[PDB]
Amino acid sequence: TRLVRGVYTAINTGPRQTLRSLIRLWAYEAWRIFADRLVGVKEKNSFEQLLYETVDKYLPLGNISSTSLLFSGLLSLDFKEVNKTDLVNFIEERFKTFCDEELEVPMVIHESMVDHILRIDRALKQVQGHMMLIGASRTGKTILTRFVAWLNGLKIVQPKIHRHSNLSDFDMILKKAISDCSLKESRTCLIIDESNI
Amino acid sequence: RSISLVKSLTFEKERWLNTTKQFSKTSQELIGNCIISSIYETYFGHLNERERGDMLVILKRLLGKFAVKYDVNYRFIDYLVTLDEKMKWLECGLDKNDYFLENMSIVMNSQDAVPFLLDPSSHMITVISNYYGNKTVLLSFLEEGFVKRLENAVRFGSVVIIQDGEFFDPIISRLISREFNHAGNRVTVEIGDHEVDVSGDFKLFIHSCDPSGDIPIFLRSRVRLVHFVTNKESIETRIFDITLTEENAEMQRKREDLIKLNTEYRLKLKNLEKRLLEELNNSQGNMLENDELMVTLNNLKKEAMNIEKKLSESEEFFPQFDNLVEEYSIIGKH
Amino acid sequence: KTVLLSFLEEGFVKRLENAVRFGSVVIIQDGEFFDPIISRLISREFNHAGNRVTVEIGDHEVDVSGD
Amino acid sequence: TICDPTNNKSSAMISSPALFNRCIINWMGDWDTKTMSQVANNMVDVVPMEFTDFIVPEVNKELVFTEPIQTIRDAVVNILIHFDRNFYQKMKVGVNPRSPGYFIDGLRALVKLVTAKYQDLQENQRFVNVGLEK
Amino acid sequence: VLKWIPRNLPSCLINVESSVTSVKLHPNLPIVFVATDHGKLYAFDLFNYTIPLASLQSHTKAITSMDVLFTNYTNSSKKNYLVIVTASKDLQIHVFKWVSEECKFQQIRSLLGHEHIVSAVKIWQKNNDVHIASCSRDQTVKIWDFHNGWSLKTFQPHSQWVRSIDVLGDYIISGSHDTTLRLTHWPSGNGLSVGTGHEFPIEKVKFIHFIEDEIRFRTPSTDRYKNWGMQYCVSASRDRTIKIWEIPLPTLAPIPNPTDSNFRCVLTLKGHLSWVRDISIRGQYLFSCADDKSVRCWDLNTGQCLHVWEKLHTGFVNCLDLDVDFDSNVTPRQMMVTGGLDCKSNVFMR
Amino acid sequence: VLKWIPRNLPSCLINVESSVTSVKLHPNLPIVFVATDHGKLYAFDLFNYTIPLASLQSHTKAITSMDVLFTNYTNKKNYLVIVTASKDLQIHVFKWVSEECKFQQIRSLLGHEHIVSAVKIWQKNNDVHIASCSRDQTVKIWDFHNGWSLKTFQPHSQWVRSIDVLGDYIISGSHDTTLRLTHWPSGNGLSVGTGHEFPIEKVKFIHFIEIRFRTPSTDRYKNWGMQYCVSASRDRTIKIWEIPLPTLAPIPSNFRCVLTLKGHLSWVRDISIRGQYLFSCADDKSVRCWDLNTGQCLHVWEKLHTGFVNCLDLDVDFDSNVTPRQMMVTGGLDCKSNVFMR
Ligand SMILES: Nc1ncnc2c1ncn2[C@@H]1O[C@H](COP(=O)(O)OP(=O)(O)O)[C@@H](O)[C@H]1O
Repeated sequence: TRLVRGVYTAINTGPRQTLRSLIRLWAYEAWRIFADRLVGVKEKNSFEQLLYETVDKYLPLGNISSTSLLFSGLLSLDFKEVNKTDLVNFIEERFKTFCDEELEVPMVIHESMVDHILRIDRALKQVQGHMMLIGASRTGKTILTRFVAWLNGLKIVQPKIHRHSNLSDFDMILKKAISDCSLKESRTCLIIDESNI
Repeated sequence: RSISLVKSLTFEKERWLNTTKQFSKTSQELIGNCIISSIYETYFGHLNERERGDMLVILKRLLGKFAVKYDVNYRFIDYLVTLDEKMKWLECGLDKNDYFLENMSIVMNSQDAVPFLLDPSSHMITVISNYYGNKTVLLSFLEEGFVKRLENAVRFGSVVIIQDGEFFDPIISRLISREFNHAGNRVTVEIGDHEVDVSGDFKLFIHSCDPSGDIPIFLRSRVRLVHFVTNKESIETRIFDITLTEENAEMQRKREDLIKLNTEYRLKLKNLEKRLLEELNNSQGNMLENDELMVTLNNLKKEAMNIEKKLSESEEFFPQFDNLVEEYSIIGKH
Repeated sequence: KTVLLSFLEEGFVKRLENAVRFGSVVIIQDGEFFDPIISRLISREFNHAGNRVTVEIGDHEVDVSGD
Repeated sequence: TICDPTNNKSSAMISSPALFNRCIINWMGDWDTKTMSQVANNMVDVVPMEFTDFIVPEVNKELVFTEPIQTIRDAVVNILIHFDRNFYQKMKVGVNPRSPGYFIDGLRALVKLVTAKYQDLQENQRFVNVGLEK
Repeated sequence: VLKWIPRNLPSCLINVESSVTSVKLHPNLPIVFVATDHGKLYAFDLFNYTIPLASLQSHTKAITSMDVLFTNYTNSSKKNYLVIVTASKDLQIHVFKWVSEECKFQQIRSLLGHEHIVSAVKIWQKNNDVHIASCSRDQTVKIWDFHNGWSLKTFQPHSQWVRSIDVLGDYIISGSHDTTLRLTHWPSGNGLSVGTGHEFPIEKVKFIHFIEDEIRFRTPSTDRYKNWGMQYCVSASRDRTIKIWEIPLPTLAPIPNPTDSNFRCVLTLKGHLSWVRDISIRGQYLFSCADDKSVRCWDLNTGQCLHVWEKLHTGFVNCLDLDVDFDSNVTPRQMMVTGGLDCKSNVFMR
Repeated sequence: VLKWIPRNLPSCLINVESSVTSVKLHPNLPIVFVATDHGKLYAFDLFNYTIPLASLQSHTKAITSMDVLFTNYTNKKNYLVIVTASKDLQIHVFKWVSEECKFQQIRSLLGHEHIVSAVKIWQKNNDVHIASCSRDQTVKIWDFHNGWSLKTFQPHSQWVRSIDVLGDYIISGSHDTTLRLTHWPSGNGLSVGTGHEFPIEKVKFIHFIEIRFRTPSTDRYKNWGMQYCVSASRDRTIKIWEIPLPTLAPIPSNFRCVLTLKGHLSWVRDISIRGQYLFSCADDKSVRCWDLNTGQCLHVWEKLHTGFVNCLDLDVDFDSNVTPRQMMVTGGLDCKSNVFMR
């Protein structure tokens, strides 16, 4: 049911479709729904092989690897595939502006960040979209989330959870965020770190 | 005048010629030495001696496989640590052990990351306080009033040491990550519940005296953890120092004085050689044309002869201390 | 840096205050219509407030630049 | 944001159906060899490393995480990646996520140190030349 | 003359050493002034542009905005001169004379007083009075006297910091990092009205000046608005949108109108693929540019694209300049200048 | 535009620490690069020229020559490459970063056994090459991207003092009085010539442009791409040569002197051609301009330097990617660079 809705959204806000582009979009959404939870490399390879086999079985196309499908609404008006180089350049320029305006972080841009930023944008364009990021420390989770929220104009809320605090303060913070989301129409990205539990 | 000066400077000529001939090897081994030093600073903070040896073996094997030359006689201390640093650190109270010296240089060269010092004996608190002398603030994560005093230290630029680091409070997270707002001509940090100006001279240290404590992931992955723990040679050195001061204090005093004076002589002679080369470099003409330069170089050579003579004469007594030291290796071992 | 005011125009007090604060050379025209509101300047009765010199004019205290 | 998925609190946060059935689970994992290679290629691009002779080392394809080694920079990147992998393997950190913090810090330190020491090398050689000429 | 549209290609390409932050045409001579991101200001001849006429390192950080005014003192027995005003991230504004007989930037003075980077600076002249207004990231708008060189007025129109101001007569209209425009009467410093409707921070705002001719949005609709002097304004934002707003009319210092305190968006323009970075109205045409390597020529009568310069720059387009068709002292020349991220500017002539 | 001669006085005087050994003009910006005899390289802005924009200690001995090329990649951002050769047997290749006013070292090329006397850099498609020659009598070709040698050959018995590059050909001027044309990608010698009395200081191709010596006189030379070259030596004489046509590697045939220019009192140190005019300088403390069509001296700059003039820089007029700006630069022994603008 997520896959269905994904495809719908991509077709509804996208350009004129061809059968090739439509199928490539379907594969992209398959990656987002099913494969993002896979841990090891072998599982991702198996999923890619499964995509090829399924397409050949039912939909008899180019390369549909995880990094070959970069659908984005950042570089254009519709939701369509984009060139890797253009997206990298655009992200770098916007990231320099983000550093100047919000917070200086001298981080290097690479392809994995582009895949992850695209999927985070996808998730944060959904109705009631929520995501839980699992990975090693200092891999760019929090800062990348902040950058995406800045691109989409969301207010970033990071609860100030610290020693000598308890559920009263956490309840107050959640109440404030809720009240601002409702009464002030404040679009909010609330970041909860595991260290704050 | 000219012949006498060039005859005197023939020694420096020979040394300079040897140095420039060794330039090729020196340039060949630079990248390997830099790789070794960077890795040594980054990874070896929380390792013991055996682990460091093993990791250096592994790294040298990798250097061999990928055709990167390096100094086969590489030493971390000799490559990175100079005489001034050694003398000042020992004067501040540092132990004479190689392990402690290495840990001291690594933690002092942590320019970007907040250093996290593990010292069960709290010796490094004393060493750091002596190093900075004054304007040193001792806070704790385990006391009240922490936030305000840290705010003031940030605002005015004092050197802060926070004790009991295992009780790290995330309320100071933005200092550990150094996520500052570069607000035009100022640099500020958001801490507690508001924005505080960073003076720019502020420096932070975290200290714990509880080994095998609990450092949360956030702090652990963003600090340069360095262990300051005792070993065989530190124990043996302290045992011998106690034995010598109890048995024979006069040799203790003579030994310390001889060591200190010889080290100062070496530093003076090094700086004098440096001055000689700099003065000869900036001649603004021929040496004969510049009589003041000729006089200067003659005077520098005289000073060098005096210093080297003093060091050579003072060194003649040390084997007595060597035998006296060998007398008590039994107590050392046991 | 020369300001032409008049006792016979509006906005006199504010412009004179600014001229005092920044140190311009002021000429006030139509002197026969002298307004005593600037009396403390004519008598030069200033408060030497520590490291500053101030004058009370109009309804408040204004720093005298000294130039 | 979760760092250690094996911790008790993080395991509860992951397995709890209230969060599981609503959130999109995005497995960041950790950096693979290609990301480390790209980051290193960016970092050491500004270091004056090509000032010596370099012979292309004969290694197997499985030992190369970059394009085929041609320059000193390729060898340095491969050396650093191999050392980080061996450090985690020999330190035996279990199956914990391989934090790239050490790799990043080492890269920055190497850049700074190489710059400083190359400057010292060149200045010393120039002064020696001038002295001998005089 | 006002019917002119630039050709599809630049008349000349002008190269600079780094990113162009702003451009301005010399109002009378064929000279273009270009300010870059390293604090440098340049003057180029438009017929021999291969060598700069002059350059000056005035600031130390990036120049954020430049405005120019050619004076016109009324029989004050003074020589009139081009005043070039620049503002930077150094929390300073510098005011220069253009010495055409030497072709140099002669510094007249400097204005201090901000606590953060200045995001816009404007200069305008009354009967025998020259004023310099600026807004900055400290959230304040400050007006200085040109001749005296010290602050005349200060006011704080927004809770977030102010990004763009325009001045018409005795009013200032300011867009901010917030999504709301505000119209204020600058002599008394009393806010009059606000315009909501944007989703992202405002990049530009400008008055729409009446033309003595008919044009859809450049003529008053009532006698009250005609006598007031303003009917519409235009703003552009980071939401890929340019909005034409109908200004509310206060009771005529002006009194805020209790029931007409809001702007009314009368027309919305879409078609850019990124942040809109500049806007300019000439005749019936609205010229604008975006962070999509493109410039657009819009027909103001219908709110549509008439022409598009695609891939005009290899990077983001940062600044446009056309002449003033609503001032008897400015000739509406067939000139356009565009400058952008790729260390280039394009000048379109004839 | 090309029909432009500098005025009698420089627009700008730039002082440096010691003798200037080479100067190159930034191909697109008003920046001049100065390489001195102590191994240092300076970047000056012509409008802010007192304190250098950048000061680099690149080598440990004197710089002997340098060359500049602004890349034209067909896909990858373009930038300016600076190649500096010194008496240290090293050729250092730098990237100029106008955004930080710094010299970012790209790499170094090693392999010559003695002082490198000249370098040349050119581009084909997306391939960039660096040629050089040294006192070891060897001429070597490196691939820019790879960072190691591509080809090696020896055109002379005496060591090569200067070289030039056009298409896939090189004329090398020897420390002997002779000059030799060789085919670059094979090493096959094609033509030889003499006529000078003393070692050759400069030699360079004459490129065809829309003039007496800058158009092909036959369709054979039009197909070949070149017909004439120019050289000068320590015999105080400048010689313009016709290039013989090989057996169209090409198979060999002597250079023919077609016009001799005289007038200098001392060694000729630089040759530079802009449109219809040949600019040169000598070790007589003067710069001079001859007409290329008639072979007469048109203008003389006496006493431009209190020492000898070592190098000139004028823009290329035979490249669609180079703007022929009306700006010429001179530099010499006396620690001075004279820049003539408009
Ligand atoms: N792609 C990257 N390039 C360089 N540094 C990175 C990158 N990703 C993460 N880092 C390092 O990690 C930190 C930023 O990641 P962060 O969002 O703080 O991770 P988390 O907060 O999830 O631990 C910085 O110290 C940064 O140097």
